Amino acid sequence: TFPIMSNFERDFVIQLVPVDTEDTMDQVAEKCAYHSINRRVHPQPEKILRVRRHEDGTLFPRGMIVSDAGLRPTETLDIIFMD
Amino acid sequence: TFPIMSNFERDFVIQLVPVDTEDTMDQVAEKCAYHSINRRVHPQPEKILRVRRHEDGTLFPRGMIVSDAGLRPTETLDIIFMD
Amino acid sequence: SMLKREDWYDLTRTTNWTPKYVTENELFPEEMSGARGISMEAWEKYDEPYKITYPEYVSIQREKDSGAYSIKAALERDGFVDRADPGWVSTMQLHFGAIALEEYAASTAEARMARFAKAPGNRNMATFGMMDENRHGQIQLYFPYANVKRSRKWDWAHKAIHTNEWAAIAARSFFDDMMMTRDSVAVSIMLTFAFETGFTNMQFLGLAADAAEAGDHTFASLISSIQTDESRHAQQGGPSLKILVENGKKDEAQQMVDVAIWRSWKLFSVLTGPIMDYYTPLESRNQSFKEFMLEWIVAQFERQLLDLGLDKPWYWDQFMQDLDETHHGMHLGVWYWRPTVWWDPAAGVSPEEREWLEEKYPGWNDTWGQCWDVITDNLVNGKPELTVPETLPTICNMCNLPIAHTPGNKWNVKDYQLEYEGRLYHFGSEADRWCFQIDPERYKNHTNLVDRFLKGEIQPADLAGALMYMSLEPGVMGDDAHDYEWVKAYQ
Amino acid sequence: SMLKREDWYDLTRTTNWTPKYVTENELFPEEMSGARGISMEAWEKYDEPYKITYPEYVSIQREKDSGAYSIKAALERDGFVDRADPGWVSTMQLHFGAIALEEYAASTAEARMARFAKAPGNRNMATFGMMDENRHGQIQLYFPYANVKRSRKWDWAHKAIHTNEWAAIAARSFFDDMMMTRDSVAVSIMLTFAFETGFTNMQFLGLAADAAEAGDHTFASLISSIQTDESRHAQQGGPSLKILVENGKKDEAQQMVDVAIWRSWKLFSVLTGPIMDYYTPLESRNQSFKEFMLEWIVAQFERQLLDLGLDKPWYWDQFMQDLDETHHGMHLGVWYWRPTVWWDPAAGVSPEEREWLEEKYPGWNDTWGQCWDVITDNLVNGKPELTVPETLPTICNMCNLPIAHTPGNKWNVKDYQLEYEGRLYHFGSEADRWCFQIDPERYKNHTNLVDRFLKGEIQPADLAGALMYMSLEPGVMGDDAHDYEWVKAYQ
Amino acid sequence: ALKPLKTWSHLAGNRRRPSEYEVVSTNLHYFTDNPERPWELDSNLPMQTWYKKYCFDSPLKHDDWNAFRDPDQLVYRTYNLLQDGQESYVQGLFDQLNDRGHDQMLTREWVETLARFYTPARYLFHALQMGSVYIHQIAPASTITNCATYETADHLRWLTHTAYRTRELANCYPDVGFGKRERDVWENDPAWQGFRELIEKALIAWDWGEAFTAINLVTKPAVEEALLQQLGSLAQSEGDTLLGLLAQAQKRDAERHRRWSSALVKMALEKEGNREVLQKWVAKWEPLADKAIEAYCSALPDGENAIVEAKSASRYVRQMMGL
Amino acid sequence: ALKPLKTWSHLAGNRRRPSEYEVVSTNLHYFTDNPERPWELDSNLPMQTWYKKYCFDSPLKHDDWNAFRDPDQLVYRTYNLLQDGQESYVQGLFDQLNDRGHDQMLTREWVETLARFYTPARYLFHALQMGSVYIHQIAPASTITNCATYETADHLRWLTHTAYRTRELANCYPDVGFGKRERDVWENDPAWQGFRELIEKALIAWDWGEAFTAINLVTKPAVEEALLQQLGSLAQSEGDTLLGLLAQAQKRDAERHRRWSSALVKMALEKEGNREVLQKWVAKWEPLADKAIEAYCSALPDGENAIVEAKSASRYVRQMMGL
Ligand SMILES: Oc1ccc(Br)cc1
Ligand SMILES: Oc1ccc(Br)cc1
Ligand SMILES: Oc1ccc(Br)cc1
Ligand SMILES: Oc1ccc(Br)cc1
Ligand SMILES: Oc1ccc(Br)cc1
Ligand SMILES: Oc1ccc(Br)cc1
Ligand SMILES: Oc1ccc(Br)cc1
Ligand SMILES: Oc1ccc(Br)cc1
Ligand SMILES: Oc1ccc(Br)cc1
Ligand SMILES: Oc1ccc(Br)cc1
Ligand SMILES: Oc1ccc(Br)cc1
Ligand SMILES: Oc1ccc(Br)cc1
Ligand SMILES: [Fe+3]
Ligand SMILES: [Fe+3]
Ligand SMILES: [Fe+3]
Ligand SMILES: [Fe+3]
Ligand SMILES: [O-]
Ligand SMILES: [O-]
Repeated sequence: TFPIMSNFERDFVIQLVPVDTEDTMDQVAEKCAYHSINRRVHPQPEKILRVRRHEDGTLFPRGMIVSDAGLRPTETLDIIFMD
Repeated sequence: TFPIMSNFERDFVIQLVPVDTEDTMDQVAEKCAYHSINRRVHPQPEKILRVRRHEDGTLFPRGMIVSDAGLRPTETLDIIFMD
Repeated sequence: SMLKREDWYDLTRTTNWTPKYVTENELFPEEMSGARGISMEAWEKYDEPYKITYPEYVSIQREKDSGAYSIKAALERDGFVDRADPGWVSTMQLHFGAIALEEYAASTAEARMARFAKAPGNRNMATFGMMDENRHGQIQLYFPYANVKRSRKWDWAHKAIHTNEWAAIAARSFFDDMMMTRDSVAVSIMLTFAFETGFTNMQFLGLAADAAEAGDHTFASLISSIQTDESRHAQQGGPSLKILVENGKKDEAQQMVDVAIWRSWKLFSVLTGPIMDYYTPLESRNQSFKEFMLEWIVAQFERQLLDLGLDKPWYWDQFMQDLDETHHGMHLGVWYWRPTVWWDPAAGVSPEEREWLEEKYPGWNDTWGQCWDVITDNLVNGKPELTVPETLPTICNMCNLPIAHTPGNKWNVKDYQLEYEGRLYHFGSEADRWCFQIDPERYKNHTNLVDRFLKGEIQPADLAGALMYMSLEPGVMGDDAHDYEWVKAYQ
Repeated sequence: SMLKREDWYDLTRTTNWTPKYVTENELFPEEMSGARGISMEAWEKYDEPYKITYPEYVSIQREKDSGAYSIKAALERDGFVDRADPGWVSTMQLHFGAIALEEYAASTAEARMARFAKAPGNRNMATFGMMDENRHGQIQLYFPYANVKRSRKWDWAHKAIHTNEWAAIAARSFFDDMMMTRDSVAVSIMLTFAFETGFTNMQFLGLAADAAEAGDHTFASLISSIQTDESRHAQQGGPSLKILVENGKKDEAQQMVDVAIWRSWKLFSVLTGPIMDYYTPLESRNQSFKEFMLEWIVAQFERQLLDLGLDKPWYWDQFMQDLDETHHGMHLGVWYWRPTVWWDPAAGVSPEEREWLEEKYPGWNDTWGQCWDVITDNLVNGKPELTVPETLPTICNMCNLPIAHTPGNKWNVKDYQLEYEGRLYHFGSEADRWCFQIDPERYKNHTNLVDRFLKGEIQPADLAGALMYMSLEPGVMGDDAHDYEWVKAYQ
Repeated sequence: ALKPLKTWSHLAGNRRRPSEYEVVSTNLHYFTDNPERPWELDSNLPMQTWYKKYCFDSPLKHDDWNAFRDPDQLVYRTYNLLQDGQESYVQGLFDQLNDRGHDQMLTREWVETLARFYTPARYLFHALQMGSVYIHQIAPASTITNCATYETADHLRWLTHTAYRTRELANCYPDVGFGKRERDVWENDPAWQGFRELIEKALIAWDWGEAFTAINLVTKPAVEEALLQQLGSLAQSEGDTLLGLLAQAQKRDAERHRRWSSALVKMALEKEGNREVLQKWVAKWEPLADKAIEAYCSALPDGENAIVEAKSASRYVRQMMGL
Repeated sequence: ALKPLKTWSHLAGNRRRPSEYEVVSTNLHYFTDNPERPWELDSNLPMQTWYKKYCFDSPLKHDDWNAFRDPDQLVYRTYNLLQDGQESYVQGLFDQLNDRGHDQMLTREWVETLARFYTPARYLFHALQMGSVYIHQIAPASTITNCATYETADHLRWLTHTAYRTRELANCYPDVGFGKRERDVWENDPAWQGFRELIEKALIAWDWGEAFTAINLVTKPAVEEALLQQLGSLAQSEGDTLLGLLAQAQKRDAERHRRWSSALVKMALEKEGNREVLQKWVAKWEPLADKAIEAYCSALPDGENAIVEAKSASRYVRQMMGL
């Protein structure tokens, strides 16, 4: 249980998203996608979702867990389509 | 040229009708029918039109001429369907 | 602090005095005053039930105009008149042309009482009445004025009574007889009691309501405001009536009422009847002209006449029946002669409408429906030239209205002629002829449109000449309101 | 006879004096007065360009209300609100709920100047300003009051600012910052000049015009009348600005204007943008929100700022661009979160509308049209549960509005974060964050809806709890204006 | 086909856009359309004869009376707005002087003076009311009539002020006979017989032209100078602030009446022969006015001087109109 | 789902149908919704502290200030209607007394008296204007604030009457210094220092409760008795009808202010302890009022007597409120 803001690609507004301090970026993006995908964003199974810090644009590994990325509570994060 | 008012049967209002001092009632009725028949009254060839004084209801012959019926200028006259 | 109105009101009307340097009759000539033998002291019993003083007057009326003129200006550049039903637009042009200047003329009718009534209270109330009518005339010239650029027909709000168009002659025949040429007491009886209290007060109320339904809030507000002023002066006839009955003048009073009410009815049947029974859309028809009359005019007259110890008019039984036809003729007459009026008459004889007319009126199609049957066919069978006239309709010498009654199967059109001193008169009713006989010297040498035509006063003596004589020209000349759109229904 | 206003006007504002029994600073505390080193004598140069005196005031305003209240009453039992487009009805409920009580609160903003401005002329004009706002607040409570029986949403005309519904918090965040918590001079700059002269004066004009198009003459008249009062007090900022520039305070003046204008813009983009670009029917769309802004707001600000020797805001270039998106986000945000506001947001994304949006905005469908593409499909494919939220949108700590920017292909949504003393703040724009940094002690411990949620102040801590915390319940909770009627278009 | 105009057809051809005043007040009477038979009835009715003799056959002539325009351009709407204001002022005077007990500090002498010279004016003012309301119904044009309409309302207003004040006086001095004796004073006090004979005879001058002259040019100026100016000046000197200011208030209406009366005379003089007609009428009625002023003012303090001032001031009104 | 009501939700539960007054004036302030943080910003801003200390922490307490109702029930619409009428009356007095040259018949002595005791009041009336406008922005309820709003407009009205009259006096007596010396008189004439010290100190009493008391219950009655009653009575005796009646006109506003002030005090006394609080404040300010009356009235003719009447009349205002 840790708060962060979700700035989903192709969306139109950042949202408050609850994630656990153990989720891997892949899981975070999964949770965020719930508040974005199929709501106001066309899915893209062909591609894979990644999560990077918004302040500096640091791309985070797919298997990196919330507990290691440091992150400040409320930290804004970008979820983008990649490979 | 003599004035009279026409109260055509089945019509809805009396009208000013110019007739000559020699017309036979048949001709008078003919002139009056012009200001009534096919305007707001269905014709009736099957029957014949007659002209009687409105004040007393005196029926006038078919061949009687305006000059003999006496008549006061403006005199009102009824034109009715008969046999 | 200030006094209560009741403590000083009587002094505002304690103005009679005993003339000395001139005689009472000189100061109050009978032809203008009409004291009718009743003495100054006796007339002083006059006591208007609705009282008002100058400061109160100018304050209330200032507010009424603020609102009315404010409504008008707010909805000004909205142009409702444009996108409004041709039946309504036509209704207004008819109202204004027939009433504006007569409203104003009434200010002189009131002025007649303000100067010559022997009753002090009547004199003051008549002064306020004078101001009321001055208002109505002006406000009902100011309002239509906004539409002069949309059609010349609107210019008639001011010109109508200045012409010899038949309806104009009809309007003047009534008004001049009721309020402009009668002595003071007679005016309070015939105009304030018989006509304003008896017809216009409730009429304007319905007009305002109907105008509201139509969606014309400008015209609605206009009539609503003006109507609230009516009672203030309409009240002047009752008191005069009591004084006459109170004294030995019950009969004299009786016929002024008889005469005045009939004449008001005649003019009423041509200007109001056609309106709520034909120009008004079907889905906006509350009650019928007959219903409306019985429930808002007929009843009151009976109540009123009762309280003043007066008898119902001798013609009352006949009058009650005519509610089933008179306004039907008047309508057909106006639509048929549509090019001779300044507004567009509406046929109002579509399928639905024609049945509506049947529900409200028993056996309408068997009488009136007949004439309309024909006319509709000619329009279906491309023969429009047979729906307009080529002659003048016989005119009633009293109401100066066309003599027309029941048509079709139940035919009954009659003409109550009368010969007086080497001349033949025509009346469209028994009452109309009566009004003449009870006082010949008052109508004797007058002449209706036909009388003038027959005397050579209309020249050229043909259709075009008559049109030009009535001051009518294309553009203002009437024609079917909905441009015959109602025919596509019968193929 | 009477004097000409010019001969005695100066005496009405010749009221400053040299305090003796208390000190100037005691009588005029800086936190309330804001003389900023500028002396009493220097402030006396203040000279309002629009002058008016008491008798003139009460006379003119008496007339304005007579008309307005007269219009309302005339059209009262007409129930236009009923048969009116849901987009309009929704527009009014939004206007009233957000403005009524703030209008009233402004009366205290004016009162702030009436008491503490060192400029005598500002003090008197502020007294009239005080009365103007007292009027606006009352008249805009009296008017919606007529609709309390049609829907509880109308009760919000009075309740909104008393709740913690997000828009309410947004409204208060702005107003309290601009007019309620600033010293006298600051108020004249930020409220009268920056906001009233810069936005509301022309805005109300368009609202009145649009309300007229809609056919709501009651609301049209309401806004028209109120708008005519604006200039009278909106004028108070210019003179203060000259005095500050005239002296050594051009910079201090500069940023109050910078700050005030941006904040006015932010709140403006959510309450006006969506209105003329989506809630307004297509056949009634004069110009676009972007067009309207450039031609009636942008230009004037440039002219104004020029005459007062002030520079255009540093953020002006960015501000000019945002006219191409900000109000688009705000809209989508409100419609998506539709159940969290007291009015029914209109989608305004039908086929025709969507193209209209393309003509006015280049590549709309490639960005905004995207999100709407999805949402429309879910509604076509019976999945309405995916058009509403299940979480809180991140909130800008300054404007307390959702942080949203360009979507779709040209994605660009950004978040201008900032960390100050062991806490992380979020701003939906560079200007928003700037407003914070130029004066932290003023916003420091405040907290937006999210901050409160995360601190455990919203309980239960779920959707239902947040709704109850914002005082919202079914009946007032928002939903699509046209009940999704616009979907049948996409099958 | 006829094309729509920018204004009423009878106003088309005008140079400047017609004003509200012109739009609602011009060419309204229709009885002047046919001088042979003014009303739509028998040409021999008494009222046909009345208008032909007293309106149409008046020696005061002009070819287009409808051209007359009120210098004040009064309209019903503007009349009420104007007078509502003035009445608010008068209401203030009555209510607030009452509040300060103004009536109780009036001398006994002055009260008796009011009973004889002030309260009976209710009869004179109503007579003026009847006088001008007759002008209304007999003038040849609607713009002329309206000026008469409004002046008539003003006379009723003067009557009203007087009735109210009389009640207040009766309350404060129930022994004097306020409200109960006015008629007897008006009919029997030598001080009033001058005015009484003047208006009674003037009230039976049916020619619209002579009516206008006898009432607006001769009687009214006489009544205004004697009552409003002389007695009003006396009220001031006796410390009766209320009456002093009430008189000044009513003078404003009197001034308006002189203004339109002046304009009508000016228009009349455009036609050769009308000046002589007017002067002959003035020569006929001036003598009764002199007697009115003499009988009324002689009885007031400083009488002979008041008489001279009133005669002089009333005559000046006519001189400035070219007579 | 929520059902629509017949009135605002906060007024539901009422017995009688809410009046216009109640509909547009009740429960409008929102800064009282959160006493911890009145405004939607940082809780430490100076204005947060100002309201918490001067509005919320006032010793004059009550649990539902929003319950207060103006006995006169003034609303913006009715205020204008009411005052427009009164201003029409005042316009009459100025315009028509001017017409009769009222100013030229004033004695030289009286004119100098006006220069010292009348025209400088423009400063005192504006101070009252500032005084009540502060009450507006610090009171705990909107119905209380509006009473302050309207009283503020009235003080501006008094200021305005004074500025106008001062111009007229300067025109008629350009040597006296009308319009040019008022400030010096207000600041240096011993006759005014009493009032000046009173309002200057009162103007810095920020507690809404003490402000209401110092201004509406102590200073205003003192100002009204000294200026409107005493000097106004003197104006009357000196034949200055204009000022005499102007004073009476303004007293009507003063009476309205006393009426709502009286109602607020009555509501306050519902809670035990408030009477003591009010009296303590009155005991604090009454002394400065006495000095104001003494310094002003002592300088007028019949001074000692005027002082006694004013002290007596102003105190009576508070006694009838239960103190
Ligand atoms: O459209 C309408 C026509 C006439 C009347 Br009456 C009312 C409405
Ligand atoms: O609108 C109208 C006014 C008066 C009559 Br009569 C008829 C119709
Ligand atoms: O209901 C009514 C509508 C119009 C007229 Br005209 C009269 C009555
Ligand atoms: O010849 C005529 C035709 C029609 C009319 Br209407 C009058 C005369
Ligand atoms: O229907 C409408 C909605 C909004 C506006 Br703004 C105007 C008309
Ligand atoms: O109607 C409105 C008033 C003010 C603002 Br800000 C936005 C919309
Ligand atoms: O044109 C406009 C319509 C509505 C608003 Br809110 C502002 C401007
Ligand atoms: O759990 C939540 C769902 C929606 C909102 Br909005 C807030 C909290
Ligand atoms: O005309 C009047 C005006 C005010 C009063 Br109070 C009385 C009469
Ligand atoms: O201008 C004036 C009008 C009437 C009188 Br009396 C005096 C002066
Ligand atoms: O307040 C005022 C009212 C009337 C005049 Br004149 C001057 C001032
Ligand atoms: O009622 C009154 C109000 C104020 C003063 Br001062 C005198 C009397
Ligand atoms: Fe009328
Ligand atoms: Fe009438
Ligand atoms: Fe405002
Ligand atoms: Fe404003
Ligand atoms: O009427
Ligand atoms: O405003």
